[PDB]
Amino acid sequence: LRDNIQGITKPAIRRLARRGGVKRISGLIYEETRGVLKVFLENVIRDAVTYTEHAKRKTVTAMDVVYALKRQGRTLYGFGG
Amino acid sequence: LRDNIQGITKPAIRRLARRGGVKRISGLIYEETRGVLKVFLENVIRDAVTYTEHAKRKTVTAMDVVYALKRQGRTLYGFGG
Amino acid sequence: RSRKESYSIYVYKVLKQVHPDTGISSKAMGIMNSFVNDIFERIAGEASRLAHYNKRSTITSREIQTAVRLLLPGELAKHAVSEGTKAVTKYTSA
Amino acid sequence: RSRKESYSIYVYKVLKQVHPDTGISSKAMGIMNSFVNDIFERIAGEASRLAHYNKRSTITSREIQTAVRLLLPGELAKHAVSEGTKAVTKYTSA
Amino acid sequence: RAKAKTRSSRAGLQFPVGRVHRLLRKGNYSERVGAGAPVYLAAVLEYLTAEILELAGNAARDNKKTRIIPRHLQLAIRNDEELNKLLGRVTIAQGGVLPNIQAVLLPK
Amino acid sequence: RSSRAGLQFPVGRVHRLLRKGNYSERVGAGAPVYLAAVLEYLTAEILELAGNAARDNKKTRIIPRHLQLAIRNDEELNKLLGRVTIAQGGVLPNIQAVLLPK
Amino acid sequence: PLSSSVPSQKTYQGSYGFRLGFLHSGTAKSVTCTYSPALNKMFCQLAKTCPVQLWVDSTPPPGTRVRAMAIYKQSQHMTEVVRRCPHHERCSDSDGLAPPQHLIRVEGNLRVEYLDDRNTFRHSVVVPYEPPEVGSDCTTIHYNYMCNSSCMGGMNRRPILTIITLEDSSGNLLGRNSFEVRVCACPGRDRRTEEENLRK
Amino acid sequence: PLSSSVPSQKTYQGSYGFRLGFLHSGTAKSVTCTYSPALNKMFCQLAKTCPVQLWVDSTPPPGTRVRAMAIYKQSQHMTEVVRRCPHHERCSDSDGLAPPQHLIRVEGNLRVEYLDDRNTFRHSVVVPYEPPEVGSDCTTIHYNYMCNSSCMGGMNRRPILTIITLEDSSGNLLGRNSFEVRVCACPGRDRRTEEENLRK
Amino acid sequence: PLSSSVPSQKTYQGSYGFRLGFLHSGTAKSVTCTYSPALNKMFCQLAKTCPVQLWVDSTPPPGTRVRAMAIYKQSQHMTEVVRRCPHHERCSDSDGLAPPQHLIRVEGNLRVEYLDDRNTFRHSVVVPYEPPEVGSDCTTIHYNYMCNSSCMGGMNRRPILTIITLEDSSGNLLGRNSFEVRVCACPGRDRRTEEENLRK
Amino acid sequence: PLSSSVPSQKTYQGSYGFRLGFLHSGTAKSVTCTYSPALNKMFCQLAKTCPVQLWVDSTPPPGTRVRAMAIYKQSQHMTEVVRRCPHHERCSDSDGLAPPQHLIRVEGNLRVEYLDDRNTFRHSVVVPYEPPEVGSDCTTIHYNYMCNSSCMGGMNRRPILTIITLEDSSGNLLGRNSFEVRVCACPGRDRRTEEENLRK
Amino acid sequence: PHRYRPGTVALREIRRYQKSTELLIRKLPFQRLVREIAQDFKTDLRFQSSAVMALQEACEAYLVGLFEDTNLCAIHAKRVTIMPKDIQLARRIRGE
Amino acid sequence: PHRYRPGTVALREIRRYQKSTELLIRKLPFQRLVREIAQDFKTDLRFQSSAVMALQEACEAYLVGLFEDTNLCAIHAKRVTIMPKDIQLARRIRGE
DNA sequence: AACATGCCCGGGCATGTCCTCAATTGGTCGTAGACAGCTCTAGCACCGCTTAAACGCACGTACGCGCTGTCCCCCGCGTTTTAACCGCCAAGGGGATTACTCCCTAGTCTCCAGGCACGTGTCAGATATATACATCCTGTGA
DNA sequence: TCACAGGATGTATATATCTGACACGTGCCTGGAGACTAGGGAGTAATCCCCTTGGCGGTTAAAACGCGGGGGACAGCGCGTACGTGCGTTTAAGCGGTGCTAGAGCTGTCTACGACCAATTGAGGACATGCCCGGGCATGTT
Repeated sequence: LRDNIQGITKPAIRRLARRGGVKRISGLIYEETRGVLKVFLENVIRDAVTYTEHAKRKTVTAMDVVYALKRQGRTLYGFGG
Repeated sequence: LRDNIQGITKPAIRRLARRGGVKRISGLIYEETRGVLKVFLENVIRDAVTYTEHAKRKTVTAMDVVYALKRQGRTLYGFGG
Repeated sequence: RSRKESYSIYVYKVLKQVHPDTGISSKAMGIMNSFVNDIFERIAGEASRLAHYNKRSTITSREIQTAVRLLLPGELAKHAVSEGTKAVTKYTSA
Repeated sequence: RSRKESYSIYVYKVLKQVHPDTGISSKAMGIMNSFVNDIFERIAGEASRLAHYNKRSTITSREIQTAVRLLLPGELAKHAVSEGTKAVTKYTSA
Repeated sequence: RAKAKTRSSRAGLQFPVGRVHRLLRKGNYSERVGAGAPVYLAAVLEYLTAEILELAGNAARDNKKTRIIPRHLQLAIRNDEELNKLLGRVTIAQGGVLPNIQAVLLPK
Repeated sequence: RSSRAGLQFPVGRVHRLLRKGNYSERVGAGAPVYLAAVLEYLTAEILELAGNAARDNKKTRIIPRHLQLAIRNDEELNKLLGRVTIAQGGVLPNIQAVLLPK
Repeated sequence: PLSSSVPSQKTYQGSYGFRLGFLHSGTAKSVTCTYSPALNKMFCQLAKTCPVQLWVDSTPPPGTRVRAMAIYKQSQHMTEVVRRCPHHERCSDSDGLAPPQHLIRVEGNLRVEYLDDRNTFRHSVVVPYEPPEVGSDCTTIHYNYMCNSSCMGGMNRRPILTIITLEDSSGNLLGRNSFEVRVCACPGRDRRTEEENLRK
Repeated sequence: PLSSSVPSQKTYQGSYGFRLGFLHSGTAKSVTCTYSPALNKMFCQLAKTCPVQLWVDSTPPPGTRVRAMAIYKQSQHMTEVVRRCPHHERCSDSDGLAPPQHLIRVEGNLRVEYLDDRNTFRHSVVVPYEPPEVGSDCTTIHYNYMCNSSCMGGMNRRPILTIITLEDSSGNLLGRNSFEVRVCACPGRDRRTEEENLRK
Repeated sequence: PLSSSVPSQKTYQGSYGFRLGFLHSGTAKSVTCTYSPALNKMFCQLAKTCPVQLWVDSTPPPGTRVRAMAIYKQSQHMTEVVRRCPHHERCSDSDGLAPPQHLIRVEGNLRVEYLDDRNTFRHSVVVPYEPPEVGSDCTTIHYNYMCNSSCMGGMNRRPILTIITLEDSSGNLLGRNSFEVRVCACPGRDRRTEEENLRK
Repeated sequence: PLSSSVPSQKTYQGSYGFRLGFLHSGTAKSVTCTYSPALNKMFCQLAKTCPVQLWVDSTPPPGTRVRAMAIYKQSQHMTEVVRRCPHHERCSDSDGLAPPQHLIRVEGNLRVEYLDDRNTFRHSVVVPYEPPEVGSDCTTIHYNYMCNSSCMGGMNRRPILTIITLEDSSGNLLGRNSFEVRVCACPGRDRRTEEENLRK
Repeated sequence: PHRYRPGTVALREIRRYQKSTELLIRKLPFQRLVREIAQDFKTDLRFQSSAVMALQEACEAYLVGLFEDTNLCAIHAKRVTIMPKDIQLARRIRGE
Repeated sequence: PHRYRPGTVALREIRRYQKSTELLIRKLPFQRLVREIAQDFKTDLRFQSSAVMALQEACEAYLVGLFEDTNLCAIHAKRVTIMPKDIQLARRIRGE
């Protein structure tokens, strides 16, 4: 797999910001958002995978994602926990 | 006693902003700072006293303050703990 | 069959005592379970640290009553403290 | 009379391995005791949750190795894991 | 043999006092757990559960629903200033957000 | 004893602490060995950087100020200790470029 | 008793680049021998093994010998002969080679010779010099010190210097070094204290 | 060496009502001699004056003599002969009346005698008895102790009992008493320490 | 040297009601002799006039004599003979009647005798008794003390008691008293200091 | 007694560049020995070690000697022989080498010789000269002074000069120096007092 | 024709996207981004749909909460438009 | 006379106070403020000097840390001077 | 009366040994994990059709950025006042430690209900689709 | 800038179908409760030491207040680019099965590991015991 960071579309970045109450945009936001998103998502994946390897599994479950988020101060409700 | 918030003096507030690298400080900062500091102290002291009451002591120790700080997301080294 | 404990039942009895003509979606239910587990881990964890700090073996109503005041805002703490007091007071009286 | 637990002996010893000529103030020794007790509580607390989550009965070098990799930044993790691996390897042979 | 009465029934609670006594006394929290401790905590959990469900049921009627959905839990938790501290870092699935639009963005 | 693993940090104090603290019922004997190696390694990293910081200030002795500087001059330790306050630590001499005279 | 002369203590590396070295022992309890580079001082327990290394820049000839002698560090005491205290002089701890009264012994070497010098009344212990074994940069001699520095009627809390001389088959000088010695119950504690006082 | 026997310490007032007494000295850190009734124990500096009072219910016959002897208080060591350590044995501190090796001396009295017992190997010092002055109630003998209790090769920190015996012209036992003795550099500090440890 | 015995010091007024008295001198800095009833003690300068009054209830028989002798107040020193120190012993200050080494002299009395006792080695000075003169209830003898209490090799800061005895023609005892003596450079200062310490 | 002559006190460095030196000791109240360059004076306790350094520009011949002698500083007293006081002369403190009456001794040195001059009655102590090691600039002789300056019948508070002379094996004068000496109980207190009087 | 004034659609969209609850990123694009990241740490890793939805909702929540703080930083600078400087400032203030 | 054109001292104070470690608040008044607050929760409380030391260091670190973020908000508004609204923003971004 | 000068006890430090606690060593007993096997669910991959979203381009206005001006606010410096800081002392309270006594919790064994899982149907709810009405936004007119 | 008309979007109302939830029933599987016994923990009281709180005095620092000038902040105006909105076209996703394998989850059996208990030695700090110098008094000269 390559370049799926471009799968995070410009309108999708619009809609996320619109939910956040954002009214008007500079085109620099799209590339900066993708970098910030990649860093947050990578940090969660790395913890989730680490739980998965500890349990000696091949498959990441929601509980692994839940614990990976939770420790960063991000308690997630609705996927088990 | 009473009226010790006035004991958080103006040049001392200046010095704390000098560590924060602040080049110029507006006159309204000193009261805003006092109110913010008072909220912080109230939250720390209330938790510390709750630890001291639980142990049935009358004397707040460094450990009581250290635990009260720790749970507010702020760990303090060098005072025991 | 293998069994997993969930709070869906008691969550869907508490609602019937508050809004008898309403129900809960499976996802809202799942949220109320993670909320219970979270608050449970928080209170149990703090009651554990209180016993540890005081170098003492037993968790009691006191360690929980102190953990509650530490974790909840003051308005919620007083009401939760009231209910916890009444439950233990009745349980020991009955 | 009373006696206390601290790491001052070992902090003093480690300092002599990195800078044999250098002393340490009691205030700095105090910081070092907090640092050790903090990192310990984090690793012990995290290893405890790994064991709880997998419903295993014991903390091993595996739970500690994983909690370290979860708590430390990547570079510190590599070296910490290498030292823990050597320690267990040597201890097993000794 | 006396016929069984559950500790939940004895305390007048709905939450399961035995499960809570298990979750406290085993699973690495404590050296010992006294019998009043599970009762106290079941009441506490029951109270906070009832508060969230009371507020969420109102948000459901405000939407002419009879079924509580994740949106209604989010609305209850953010509208209540105290719940918004207790759960201030929690993320809720399909929660949505409050209709907060900053005044400087409005037309004039 | 500590000389078995070659560590300066006391394994059995760690072993006893892991038996209490309610972390677990039980322990594998490699666990305190592994953890002692980690706490000692991290202790060495801080004290080595702190001794260099003392030498930069031309002092023969480490004081809390020298720990504060040493921790922040390594961004890994700065992330590990991002929410820690140091007694008599002071702060970094950082001045934002927009403030300097021009 | 007193002596007719004072031995020379001056450091002299000579034609062979003669120097001394010591082991990297710790400062823990029950430690037998530990050396301080900062103080040029050895701390050891009574009768225990005290390793001293001999270092050279080139190898001395065969028939070279190594001699150890103790003198009091303070100039007014220098003419008194350092010896064991009367209690340890009487106790039955001789190894069959060392005289009862000598403060310094060498262990593990059958070519050892103990001299009570006819002209100076000084005690000294002598062994042949040997070049390092294969894989070594230095030659190690194991000394034993047979009284605590605090022994009354012996060293009586006065510090001593051990003088080491490299010399030919006639005793002519080839090289010389010296170090201070404290023989005490807790070498670790005392070494730490004296090293810590150096920063005060 | 070891003795063939252990002297009896058992108090025996006899036909004359023989008993001991001691002075009311203070507890100043470095006081010369002081005594504790609570411990039945004397604390004194080496070679300093140690006054012991002799009390009787009736006056013994002329030719009666008073003897002092030392034994170790701990049962394990009772068979060893209490004597000066090898250092103080060699020092030139004899007064022209006492042998070099005896632990106890009497000062002031020209008629003193010292015995090394051929049968038991024990050491003891003896003087003629003398009655009090008219209006006085006791006779004072002044002893000196010639080694600290801590001396290595001698007492070696082991506590001792001084045994006092009233005897006829031939050495026959007329009466007997005993007290514990510590010979030390700071009798007041040590006496207070032991008296405080009596409450613990 | 040491004496074979100790003189008696017990007060004994006897058949004649014997006792001692002293002048009401002040405590000024230039005073040569002064006495303290509170301490039973005389303070005086070396070689200066020291009046001692003799009091009686009835007049002793003709041929009665008065003797003065010095002994050390502390019991361990009582067997040592009180005498002048080696310096004042060698100096040329004799009056033609007193031997060089005697501590106490009597001035103004040609009938004086000085005794170095062949059996006890004690020094003493003796004069005939004479009844009081017109206007006095007592007879005054003028003593001189020939070393300071502090003199090294002599009294060496040890306090002394002057013993006065009233005696018959054979030297048998008719009465006895005693007083403490300090021979010093500033009697008024010293008397005031010791009387002030009596409230501390 | 009085001498027939007064020794020359004039400084003379001679062919070997002879000079004296002294240690940089402070003025702690009871320091054992301390020297003042401003007064050219040594302050020291009785019988304690007094290190005097000997400085030369070139090494004197073998058989060279160093002599010490004492004279009174005041011209009224220069003809009197400086000696110990009659007390310290009688006391038994001879070290097996020094006569009882000599004021100055040398400690530690076995080759010392003591002279009571038949023609001048002056006391003096002599030792052979010894050179330092090739990187050390001076040789230390350790004198002892066996009476306080304040001893009555001896120095009697009169100041003294110590004269040091270098000599050949026949006694011919190779060099000479001198310094004032005060023998006292608190050398630091006294040195500070006399140096403070140098501003009064 | 009609045409809106530049900048007025936003207030409807703000209300709509604040009021509705569905996910704002499409499933397949996000799923592949997760796999593209994770392969860098371990090949052949495999995934539960619940896990991927869990990751997505955390990412949308993180970005939405970031965008609100970013918006306030822009308002504080009295701007109408958000910029990378606003993103950078908010993140730095939170210690990220 | 001579007097400073302003701000060079301010940069020197920044250098000096960033270099030093000691308390910048007064030693005694803060201790009375702790008592004034604490008595609201319970009377007759007693205070270890180490406990008050811990409160001071925590409050200074909090305030200094707050002043760093306040400084950045001000730079973002392109101002030289900090303002109450800078403090309110940083706090609000930080979830207070 | 002020200074000259010696001597003894105290504070503190110097230096050898003891007591308490952990490690080491060894043995015994039970539980958990490891290892192996089996069964089913979920995941992954593939294909087709339909719609939505996304992407690119075109056209216009709003916002951003820069520049300029005026006033207010803060800094800098000096002087005066107030409290802090430092040093030392006194008394009481609280905390800590030790010993003893009773209650509470844990552990063990046995029986019944509670909870959970699975299945079915209905109702309700929600979702999806269509129509009508109201509100908001933009342009036109003065 | 203010009021009215037209266009577009949102909200409200009505109808039909499917799924989810709820309810009910049945069955199954521990889990919880009930009862009894044993050991430790916690609670209470007494004693001892350290720390905190409170008080007093002196000296300097810090804080507070005032005045003058400069810099910054805030407001206003102008010009250009960027972004927004709309339209058309293209691409991918979403939705809905179809097919196969790997892993996940669970169960069974045996070995090792960990815990628990007892006896012997070393680590670590506290205590045991002696010498120096300083403080200050004791004693003499001018």
